[PDB]
Amino acid sequence: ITSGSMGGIYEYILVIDKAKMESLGITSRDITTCFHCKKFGGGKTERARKAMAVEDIISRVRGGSSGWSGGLAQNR
Amino acid sequence: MLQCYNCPNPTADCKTAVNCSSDFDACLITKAGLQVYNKCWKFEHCNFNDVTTRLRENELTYYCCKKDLCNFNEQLEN
Repeated sequence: ITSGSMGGIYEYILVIDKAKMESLGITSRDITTCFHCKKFGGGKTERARKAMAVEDIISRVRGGSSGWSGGLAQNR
Repeated sequence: MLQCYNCPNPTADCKTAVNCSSDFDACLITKAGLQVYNKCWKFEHCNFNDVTTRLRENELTYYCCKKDLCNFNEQLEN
């Protein structure tokens, strides 16, 4: 080594990403007729939901005491 | 009295025939893929929202009729 800085560093990163997607679809027919009277119906429906979250945090302290390096790593 | 097929569970050829209680005024059939349902029902309950929610089925066809024991499998071509 032939240069120096003596000091302390603190670094903190937080990323959060979330997504939600939902969809619903329906198609239907209803019928009635009379000639005796008669009634019919027929159809389909589909539904979907998804949800995602990621939370990533990194905190690091390079410095001067185990106690307060830990404390600062916890609670800025 | 109303008279319908009213099988206790989906049955591909429902034979269980009953006089319906006063709760019912129509005979429903539904075909729901593998399943077939024949029930004492009501023409007001013969609505796709009801049939779909109450059967918990995604794709189906259903028919309702007034005559005695009239709700039978060949009534639906599906």
